[PDB]
Amino acid sequence: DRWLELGLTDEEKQNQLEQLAEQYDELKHEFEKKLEAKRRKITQGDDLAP
Amino acid sequence: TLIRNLAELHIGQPVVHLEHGVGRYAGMTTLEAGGITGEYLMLTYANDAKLYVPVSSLHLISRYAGGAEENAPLHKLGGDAWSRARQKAAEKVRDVA
Amino acid sequence: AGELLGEEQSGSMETIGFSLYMELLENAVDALKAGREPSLEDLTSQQTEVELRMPSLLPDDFIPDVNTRLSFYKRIASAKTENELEEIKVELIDRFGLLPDPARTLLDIARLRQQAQKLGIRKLEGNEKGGVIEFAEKNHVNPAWLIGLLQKQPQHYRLDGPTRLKFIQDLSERKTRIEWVRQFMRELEENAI
Amino acid sequence: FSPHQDIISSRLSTLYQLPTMQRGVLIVPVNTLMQRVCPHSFLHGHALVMKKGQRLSRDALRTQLDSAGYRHVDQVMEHGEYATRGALLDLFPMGSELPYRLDFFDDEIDSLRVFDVDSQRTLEEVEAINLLPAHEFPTDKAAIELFRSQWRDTFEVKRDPEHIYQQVSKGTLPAGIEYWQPLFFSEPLPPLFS
Amino acid sequence: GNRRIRSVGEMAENQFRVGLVRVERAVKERLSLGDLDTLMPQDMINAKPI
Amino acid sequence: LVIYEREAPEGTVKDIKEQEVYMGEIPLMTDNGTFVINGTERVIVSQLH
Repeated sequence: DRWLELGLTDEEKQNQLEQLAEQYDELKHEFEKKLEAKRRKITQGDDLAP
Repeated sequence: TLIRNLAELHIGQPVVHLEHGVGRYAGMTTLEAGGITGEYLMLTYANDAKLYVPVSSLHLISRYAGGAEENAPLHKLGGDAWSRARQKAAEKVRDVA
Repeated sequence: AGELLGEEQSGSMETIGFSLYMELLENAVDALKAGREPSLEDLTSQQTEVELRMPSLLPDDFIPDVNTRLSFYKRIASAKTENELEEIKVELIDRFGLLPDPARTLLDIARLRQQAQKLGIRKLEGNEKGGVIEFAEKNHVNPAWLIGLLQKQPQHYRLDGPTRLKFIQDLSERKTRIEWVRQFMRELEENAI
Repeated sequence: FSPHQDIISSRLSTLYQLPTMQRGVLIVPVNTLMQRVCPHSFLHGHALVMKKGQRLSRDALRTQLDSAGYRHVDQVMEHGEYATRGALLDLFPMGSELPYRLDFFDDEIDSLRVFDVDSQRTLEEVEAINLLPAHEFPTDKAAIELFRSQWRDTFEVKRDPEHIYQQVSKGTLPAGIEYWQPLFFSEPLPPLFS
Repeated sequence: GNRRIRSVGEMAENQFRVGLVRVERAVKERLSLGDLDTLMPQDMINAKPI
Repeated sequence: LVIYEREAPEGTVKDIKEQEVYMGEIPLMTDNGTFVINGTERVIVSQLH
C-alpha cells in the first residue's frame, strides 16, 4: 500500500514511477464508476413489445 | 479602470442578440459561405445550437445587464418566448412614448 | 438592476437589457417627431450597404486577440471623415506593421461608404460582371447628364427602376473593380447638383 | 500570493548593477536585509544585449526569451511578457520600465523602438537594449528537474492536481512559489552581503 | 472481367443514400416556402425515413 | 443552415445557424464480421452483379 513514493535517483525512472502511480489512481476511478454503470444496466426496467 | 477592466468579449459571459435572444459569446471564426471568407461572431444557445452572426452586423448585439451571469436565461433558438417578450416591451415603450 | 422604465428597481426579473430600451425610446421619438406609425423596423436599420462580393476582414494573423479586433471594427464602422480613416491607417501601421490586402480593402470600402453617404446614394451593389447603383429619396446627381450617360451607353447603363441603375463591367480583378467604382462615383459627384 | 511581480522589476535592476557602482546611496530596511537572495551568477550569466547590427532569428530569440522565462501574451501590458504579430515582436524587459518593438527584417534587428502601454506607437528608437531573466529563479527543464529532486529529497510528494510539486512539474507556477526559492539552486543562498 | 463484387459496405451505403434522398426532397419543398426566420435544422430533418 | 439576404445581390449572409441534428441508427459490425440485429446475429453475403 505504501511503495509508490519511495525515494529514487533523478532520471527517467522517477518519471516512470510517477506515470505508474497515475495509472493506478486512474484504474481505481475507472473501476469505481464501471461498477455503477453495471448496476444501472442491471436494475433498470426492460423495454418490451406492447 | 474598473469599467475598462472589461465591457465586452469574455469567453463565457452572456450577451443578447435582439433578433433571437440571449446566449453566451464564444469567439470569432472565419467561414467561406458563398465564395468569400467572412468573419463571424458565434453565440451558443440552449441544447448547444450555435449561431454565427456576420461581423459587419455587429450593432445588433447588446451586453447583458439582467445580472444573472451564472443563472441567466438561455433562450432556446427558434422559440416564440423572445418574440412575446419583445412585443410586450414594444407595447410598454409605445405607452411611454 | 430592475425596470429601467417601470417601478420596483433593483429587481432580477427577465426584462430586456438596457440599451434596447433606449433604442425603442428613440424609435418612438422618431414616431412622434415625424408622426410616423410605431414599428419594430428602426432596429432593423441600414445606413448604407456597399457590399461588392470581395473578401474584406481583419485576419486574426494580422491581429492576435479578439477584443482589439472588435474595437477597431466598431471604430471603422462608425467613421465620419477620411481623416479618421487616415489616422486609423497610421495607427494600424504602427501597431501591426504593414497592411494586408483585406485590410486595405476594408479601409477603402469604408472610405467609399463615407463618400457615398456624403453624396446621397444608399445602396451600391455589384459582382464581377457588373452591378447596380441605388440612390436616396433626395439625391444630388445631375439628372441631365445622368440621362446623357444613359443614352450614351444604354447597353452598359440601364435605368431599371425608379432609383436603380444597372451597369455591366468585366472587373475580374478586385483592384480593377475598386478603381472602376471609385472613378465612377467620383465622376458622378463631380457634377453634383 | 506573489510579490506583485512589477516590484520585482525595480528589485532586479538594483541587484544587477549593485556590485559595479562607486557613488550612490542604497537604503534597505532590516526586514529585507534578513532575506536571502540569488547568487548573481544566475543573474549575469543570463543578461542579454540586443544590438542593431545582429542577424539573429526571430524564432531563435523567441525561444531564448522562453528559456529566460518570459511569458507569452498577446496584449502586453505588464513586466515580463512578450507578444508577436507577424514580423513585429514586442516585449517588456524586466529591468527597464517601457516595452519595446523590434521590426525584424530578414532575421536582422532593424529597429528597437520604445512605446507606451497605451500609445502602442514609436516614441523613440534606442541603439541597443539589455534584458534580464524574468524571475528570481531559473525556469528551464534543468530547473524543473532540480526542483523536483530537491523536493523528493526533502518533503513528501502527494499525488494531487494542485499540490505544488505536481503543479510545478506540470509547467505552470504556483502563486506563492516565490517562497520556495531555495529549491532551485542546490547551494546555500547568499546573505546579500557578497 | 464484366461482373463486379459488391460487398456489404457499398450496398449499405447506397441504401443510406436512397434514404437521404427523401429527406432532401422534404427539406427542399420546406425551404421553397417562406417564413425561414425561425427554422432550425431539426424539424425539417426527420429521423424516421433514414 | 445559412440564410442569405433577399434585396442584396446573389451571395451574402444575414445570419447563419447550425446544430447537431440526430438522424438514424446504423448497425455496427462485431469483431468477427457478423452484425447483431435482434439477438439473432446475421451476416451479409456479397453480390456478383
